[PDB]
This record gives sequence, C-alpha cells and structure tokens, in this order.
Amino acid sequence: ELASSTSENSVETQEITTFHDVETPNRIDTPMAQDTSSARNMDDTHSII
Amino acid sequence: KPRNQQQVCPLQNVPAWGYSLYKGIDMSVPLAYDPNNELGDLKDVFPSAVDEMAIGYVCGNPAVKHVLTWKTTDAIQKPIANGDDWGGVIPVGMPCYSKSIRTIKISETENRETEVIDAAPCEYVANMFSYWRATMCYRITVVKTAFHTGRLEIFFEPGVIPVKPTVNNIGPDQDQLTGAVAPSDNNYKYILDLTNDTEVTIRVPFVSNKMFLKTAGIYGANSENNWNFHESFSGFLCIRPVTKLMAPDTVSDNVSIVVWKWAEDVVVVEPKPLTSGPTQVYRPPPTASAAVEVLNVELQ
Amino acid sequence: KPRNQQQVCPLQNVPAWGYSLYKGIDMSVPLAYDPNNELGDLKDVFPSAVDEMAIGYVCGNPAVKHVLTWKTTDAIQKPIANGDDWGGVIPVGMPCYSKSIRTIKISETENRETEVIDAAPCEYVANMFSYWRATMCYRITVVKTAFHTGRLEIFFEPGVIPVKPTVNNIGPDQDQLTGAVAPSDNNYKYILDLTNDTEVTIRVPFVSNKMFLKTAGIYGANSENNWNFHESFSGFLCIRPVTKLMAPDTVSDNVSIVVWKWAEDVVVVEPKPLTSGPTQVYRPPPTASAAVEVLNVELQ
Amino acid sequence: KPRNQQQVCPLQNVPAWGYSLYKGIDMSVPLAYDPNNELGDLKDVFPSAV
Amino acid sequence: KTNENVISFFDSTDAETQNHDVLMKGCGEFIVNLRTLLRTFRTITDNWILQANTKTPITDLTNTTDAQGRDYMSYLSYLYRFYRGGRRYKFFNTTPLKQSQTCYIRSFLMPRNYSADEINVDGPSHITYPVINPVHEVEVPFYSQYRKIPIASTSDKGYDSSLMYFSNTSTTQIVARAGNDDFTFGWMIGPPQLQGETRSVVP
Amino acid sequence: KTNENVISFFDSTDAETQNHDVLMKGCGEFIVNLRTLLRTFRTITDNWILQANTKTPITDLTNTTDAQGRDYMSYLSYLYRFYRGGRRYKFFNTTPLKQSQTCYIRSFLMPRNYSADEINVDGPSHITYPVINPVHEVEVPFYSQYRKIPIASTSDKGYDSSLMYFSNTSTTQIVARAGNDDFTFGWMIGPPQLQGETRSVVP
Repeated sequence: ELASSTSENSVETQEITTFHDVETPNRIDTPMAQDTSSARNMDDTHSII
Repeated sequence: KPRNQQQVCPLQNVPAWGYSLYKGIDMSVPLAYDPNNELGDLKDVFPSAVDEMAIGYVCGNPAVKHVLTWKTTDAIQKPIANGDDWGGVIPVGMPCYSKSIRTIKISETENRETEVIDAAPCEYVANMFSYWRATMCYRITVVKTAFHTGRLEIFFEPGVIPVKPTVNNIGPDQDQLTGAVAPSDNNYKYILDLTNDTEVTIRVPFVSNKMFLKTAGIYGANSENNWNFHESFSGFLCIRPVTKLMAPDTVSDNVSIVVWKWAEDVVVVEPKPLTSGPTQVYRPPPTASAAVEVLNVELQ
Repeated sequence: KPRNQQQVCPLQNVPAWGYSLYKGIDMSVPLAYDPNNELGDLKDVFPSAVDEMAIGYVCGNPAVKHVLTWKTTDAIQKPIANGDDWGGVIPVGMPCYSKSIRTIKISETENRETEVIDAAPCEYVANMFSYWRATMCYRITVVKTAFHTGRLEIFFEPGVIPVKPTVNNIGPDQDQLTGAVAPSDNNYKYILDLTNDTEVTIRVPFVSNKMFLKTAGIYGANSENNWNFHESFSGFLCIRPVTKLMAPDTVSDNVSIVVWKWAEDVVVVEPKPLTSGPTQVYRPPPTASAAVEVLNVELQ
Repeated sequence: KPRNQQQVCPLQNVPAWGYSLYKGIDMSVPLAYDPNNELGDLKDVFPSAV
Repeated sequence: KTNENVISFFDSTDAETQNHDVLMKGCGEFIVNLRTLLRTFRTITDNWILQANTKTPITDLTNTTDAQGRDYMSYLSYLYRFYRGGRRYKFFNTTPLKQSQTCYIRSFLMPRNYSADEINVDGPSHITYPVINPVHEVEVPFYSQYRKIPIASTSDKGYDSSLMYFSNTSTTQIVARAGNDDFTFGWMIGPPQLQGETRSVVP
Repeated sequence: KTNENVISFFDSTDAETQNHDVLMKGCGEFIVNLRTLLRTFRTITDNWILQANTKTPITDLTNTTDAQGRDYMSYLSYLYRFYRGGRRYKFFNTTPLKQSQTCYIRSFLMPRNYSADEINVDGPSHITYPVINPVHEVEVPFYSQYRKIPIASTSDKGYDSSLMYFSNTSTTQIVARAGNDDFTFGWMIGPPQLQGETRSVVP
C-alpha cells in the first residue's frame, strides 16, 4: 500500500537483455506492483509456436 | 405441558443500535440464498500484495507539494519566496495548508468564492478525522546538473507561523523570516550541499505540547478565522540558501526544488472531519465560468 | 423474592427476518399435535434411488435440441442451414437460445406476440438464476444406415455469434460462416466419419473470460435488444460437412442428425431470474386463436 | 430449514431500567469507532497519587 | 454403425476447482440441491383480496398460482410428477386498519380440495393481530392417507391436508409459501415450454 | 549528483509508544485500517423523497452521492480504482403515517445499472413496516461475473448486483450505507482536490 513512486541514483552499466537487444545505462529506477498477483484465469491450455 | 418459569425481560425499541460502529453484529437482512453467504480472500482479486487500505501505507504514499525556483539572484538567509504556494515555509503539519480560491461571476453585484485545496494522500486522509498525530517526513530534491553548486539550509521552528492573513486566504510573512530577524542558529537544521548531495529526507517527529493536533488546516482560514490554522501544524520548515546559488552561463540560472510529503507512525482520533462543512471533493467544471455544487449542513 | 439483575436488551420488530433464506429457523406455527412433528426418510416414498432434486442430476438429463437434415446436395464448409432452429450454429451456452413467436389477432390494428422457448432440462433450470457457469456437453447422432458415408466437422468458436437480428427475433448469419470466410483450421474440432462412427459426445469446458455468464439467453432478444444474448453463451459449435454426403439411390438422399444437450460441473449464482419478467410457463391455449395470460411486474 | 422450538418470552417496555444506579450495563449508544472504546489509567493524567 | 466416442476440448482443469474459486469471488454461496428452494419463501401474489368473515381455503388461490410457475414451488413442480410433505405460508398484511375494529387472523386445517361449507372450524388453529404482528406465519403438517400425492389426480379428495383462511374484517395481504423441512418432489419428467416478452404490434 | 541521505530531528522515542500513550488518554480506540470505515454506516442523504408504488433502484441516488464524497464509501472511493464485495443499506423512515394506510417497505435484487422496467419483482426480498420498525436494514450480496469491478466502465451492465426499492405509499427517509464484511477497494491511485467554504462576496 506506500511508496507509490520511485526516485534517483543507480549502478554503473547495465544489460537487462530482454531476448534480443541490450541497452546500457546506469542501472534503472523502476516500480512494479508490490508483489503482483495473477488475478485472472490462465488454465485452459497455453499452446506454443 | 409445563408453564413458564422464565422472568420478564426489560426492553427498548432501538433498531440499528450503534450502527456507526465498525465492529459488532449487523441486523441487515441478506437478500441471498445461504445465511452464511461470504466471499473468500482478496487473493487473486487485486494485484497488490499489501492491504491497500491500511492507514499507515496510504499516508506513506509520497506526493509533491512544491516546485520552487532558486535563482542565482536570490539572497541568502531568506526563505525562497516565489508564488507556487508557500515553500520556504512549509507548515510541517499533517493536514493540508495550501489552497487556491476559485472566484466565479454570478452578477455584477457579487462573486462566488470556493476554496480548492490540493491535498496530498496523507492530507486527504487527515481530513476524515478531527485530530491527528504523527511524524511528518519530507524529501527535498534539487533538480540540477553537476555544474550547479550551493548549500541550502532547512531548519524547523515550533510554534505559530509568521503569516499575513487575507480577506479570503492566508500567506507567509517572508519579511518576518529573514536571516536577520529569524536567526536559525539554535534551530534544528541541515545544510544540503549541491555538489555532494542532491537529496535529503528529513523526518520531523511529533512535537506540539499537545497530545493531538487539529485537522482544520487552511479550511475556511482568513483574517477573521485563522485560529484553527495555527492549532493544526505545530511548526514549519524553512528553506533558506546558506550560500548563493552558483551557475555558469553554460547552464541555467535556475534550479527546481521538488519536495515530497507523507507521514509515518500515524494515529488519527475522532471519526469525523473537523471542518465546518461536509467532506466534499472539488469537481472541475466544464468551463471556467460554470458554477459548482455547494453542500450545506441543514437537515429536513 | 429477589429483584431483577438482567440488563435491558435492544429490540427491533422484524417478523420473518430473512424468510428468503434456505437455512435457519422458521417461525411458522405448526397446526399439529406434536411440536416436533416430522416425516421420515424418502425411502419407499419414491422409486428413485438418487436425490431427484440435486442440480447436478437435473441438468444431466439429456434432451434433443435439433434434428437437422443433411442432403447429399448440401455443400461442404457450410454449416447445415435448414429451418428447425439454428443447428449448424449451436449457441453452446447453458441458457436457452431457440424460440418461436406466437402471433395472435386482437383486432385489424394490432397483434399479440408471445415468445415461446423450447428449453431443455438444463436450460429450464438456468432460468431461475441470474448467472451460470458449467461444462456444456453435446452428443451428436447421425441417424442413417451402413450405406451412408460422410465426414461431418464440429468446431467451437469463442466470442460473439454471427447473427442477423429480427424485429422480434434473432437468427444465424450463415453467409458469415462459410468455409471461405470462416476457416476452421485453428478451431478446436472433430471430424466424425459416418462409415466408422455414428455418434460422438463433445464436452465443452467453461471458457468466457468471465467468471460467470448471464442466463438471459434469447429472452426478449431482437434488433434493439440483443446484448444480453451475446453475454450469455461464450461461443458456438459449428457443424459443417467436410466431405459431401454420399448415398446410393437404393437408400435416402437425406440423413437426420439428432443432437442432445445437458451440462455437468454446473454452478449457478444468484437465486433470481435475469429476465425482465417473472418466470412463467407457457400453456398451449385450446385454439390457435385463444389468447394467453401475460404476467406483469407491478405491485399494489 | 427447521421450525422454532423456543418459547414465548414475557416482555415490558422499560427503557433506562434503573438508570439511577452506579453499577450495571448502560444502554447509551457510543458515538465512536470502536465498540470497546475506553481510556487507560489515571496515571500521568493527574499529579495526585491517591 | 454403432461405435460412438467422447472428446473434451481445451486442456482440462478441475471444473469443480475453478467453479468453487469463482463462487469464492463472485458469489459466497453454493446452491447444489433444488430442494433448498422449497425451503426459501417466495411471493406468489402481491395482493390477495378477501372479504370479512369468509372461510377461504388457500386452494382457491393455490390452484391458480400452481399453474403460473412464478414461485419455486410451482416452477419446479413442472419437472416432477409427485410431491410429499407439509407446506408453509406467510401472510403480510397490507390492509388499512381502523381503530374502530380489532382485526385478527385465523387459519385452520381442512382436507385438500374441500369446500369451506363441508368442514368444521375446530382442530388446531393459529391466530395473529396485524396491529402488532403483520406477518401471519403458519405450517400445514403432512396428514395423508398415502405416502405420496401426484398433482391433480382423479377425484381423490380429503386424502391429505389443506389450509383454511379466515378474518373478521375484509383483508388484503401478500402471500408467500414454501414447503416444510419434509417437502419434496418426485419422479422427474420432461420440462415444458418457457414464456417470453409480449408487447403486441401492428402487422 | 546522486547520493541522498536521511535525517531525524530531536531525540527519538518510540513514536508508536508515545502515540499509543496518547490514545489511552485522549481517544480510547485505535483506527488502523480504512476498510473498517466501510463497515461503519454513514448518511448520504438526510432526506430521500420517493413516490408510492415506484420501483426505484438506489442507483438513481447512488450515482449522485458516489461523486459527492460525503460518506466514507464515496470519499474513500476516490483513492482507488476497483471495488469488490456486497453493500448494506439502512432506511430510517421519516414519512408521516396515516392510520387509513398500511405502509410497508420492499427491497429486491436487480442487476447493476438496470431500469426498473427491464427486470422482474421476484427472487429474494425483504419487507418491514415503519409503524413498528422505522429502520429497514438490508444487504446486497456480491453476485458478479467478475472478481472485481472498476467504478463506471464501458457499458458493462448486469454484471453484478444492484438494489431495488419499493413502497406502497409515498415515502421519505434518511439513507445510510456501508459495505458488507467483504467489501473493499483496490489499486490505490492519486487523490483529487478537496473543497472549502463558499460564501460569495462583492468585488
């Protein structure tokens, strides 16, 4: 429920290579829901490529 | 077969006895099927992993109150003056202090003034109760570049706040808060150097020679009514430059100072607003001329 | 001898508190002899060896919904069209979808339209509640002889159902469900070969990006009101011939396709119909001209 | 599901029965938040130790 | 010829588990047996006009509402052939009282399908005063010569129990019914046709 | 550039300890969760005029008071985006009764945002007589097709449950509401602007 925001600073260099691509900045300042939940229905198969 | 042996019990017809309480047993008839109808846990219902209604966390939600402008021109030992609203003199109270007056036309013989208060998450909650008590936290940020150099001072002063009441509002008396008439030598302070640090979070514990403080704030505060305002803060934080702001012509002669607000270790008291009017959320009309709805305190 | 020591208890005159519930203690005075009058078990009372009122079994009662006609003429990749009502496009919802309109004469200036829905056992129950959820099961039978050869396809398609609303009804848009505009290559399906199999029971689990689905169905569905219809099925089963029906002149050029309906793993929600009118059973009048009784929602 | 088995209890409409007594249970509705609202000891409230 | 098989689309998952999960977020209750609906009271008539000093067997009202299919007792009765057990009724007074009168409610026994004129006014009886108790709740035990009774058969009269109503003044109340904790239907059959909206039109 | 620190003035002391000490001398209670305010009833209208025999869905009143922000349910709703759970209402009769009448109160279910003219008057129902019970307390279970519902979205109608009101005579009562022991908001957001005193002036 608090700290509904973020702020400054970070580390040197970065990767966070999500699949392809990389990017390199000073780490990152970012929120996420405090420990987020599924909250929805994903149990009817999934399928793939 | 046998006759009564039970005594006569005393009565009183008092339906909805103490319906204003949070705990107890409600007598409302559930329009359902099962007498024990009830939903499960909030799991999977919401994404939040923390009770999203606990006072402590709601008030812990940071929010910007000021965005002052510090010019290389400004003089030291003088709380940054500037419009915005306040700033150099933050009421350091939990309730809200800042407010703007929306004046609309009704005729060439009168206007309608409506107070608009930009309360933060913590100030928004403090409006539901009469008195409060907590430790106010403020994170002062100085948006700038590594080329700007300075040393801002932030000192706290308990007691009344030097102000200049208006026929419909209340502002600070900057004239009464200069380094000469307002020496901050004995006042708890901190000197943020722009070349070393860029931020600082100052936590101000509750101190008001009073168990609790009113939550009136700036509501209906003016020349004739400014008492509830004082009895609702306990002090004020002053931001006066210790060393004049330095900045080459290669950059900007200005620096924005963002200040966040929120409270911790909060404890509210009476479940009723201290304002003279029912809690009402200001709703921005379609046009700057449209009139707003005003709620009264009359009962039929 | 001693005086009262008991406190005054709060009251409220609320006779029949929560009489709409199934569990609890009824205050009705039993016009009998023994205060604990009660009958024994249903043993010997009824022939059934299974609780004859358990929702699961009631809805499990099979019932025919369509009896389509598959001619050797019909083209492939085209849901058997044909009258009857629907068929090639079964709403695959638990509520009822099919309905006929009984139009009677009242004068040369108006007629009285009354909706007649041929609901199955499961559709009959789904009408008592507002929302539903379950796994719909359908057993498709192809009445024929060992001389008929074919390969019928049955694929499911989630979402809205291509229809052509009427001033007083709603039918399928067969034109929008041809193998060309409606490729069933990615849709869950099954291909029943008439030479190998003669039946197939397809079970369609609950899938509707919604916890529950409305039970409105086709009730009062037309051009202006067809929203509740969509939000009450979640998909539709399509029966399009993969290979044209083969049949020598020694037999019939037609084949009847019987389809049964029933649900399993059923769970209904609110104990009240979702229809705009009180639950009413249509009673076939003596003559095709006699008028029927219409129930309103007015209270005195 | 079952019917009543409880007897008919005798009554009397006597609000504030014995309100002049010092002990007992008051029926006044507390205009508060918590049904068990209550203050602590007189310690620190008054200087007197008696 | 013959054979036959079965197929389930998608990837299974306890349909029960899912359901229970849904009722824990969008319901709160789990209706499983329909007999439970024979316990819950439901209005059959929002106004039942009656005259003063008139012994009126509910059957005069029952025969009508039993075919309508408005309440659960009637709606569900169309799915079975037999019934068995007592019934409960609640009459919510809506009649304006005159201080110059002392309106009271009386309900007696009687045999099913009997004319008020061919029975006595003795035996068990209940009475209430709308001036202090607007609701007149009563239950009719299952006094039958048979263990079960099919709806409307032959000329079997006075085989079980009926309810007789009475009032000293002309009344009008909302009636609601439900079977006792022993009422239930039997021998499931096929469901009849439901009815829809009616509005009338021009052509 | 970067860094940042933190500083606490004065000499600490359990701020909690102090607080608790204060509430033990000037309060008596300790409010911690705001959801508790969704249990306490608060008036939204000190007078709600209605006509006789008029099925009026509280939504006609709800839509108005939900934006005012007078009660807790409305005031607190401005801090979140979603809501979930049933609601409770209490109607305190203030309408003068005539002995020549028998005023009664009836409340039914209905789907949210539905017109009284597109729903039936069956299903669960509650009824009270202001002549003996001025307060008509009732609760609306959470019958929804979703686990959560955002305030005023798309054309999602009849997705959950609403409350329908009724009365045989023209009434006027004070309405108070609160959620059941399952009601709660979700997804905290930013607070809107508060309003102050208005008096009007000359220049």
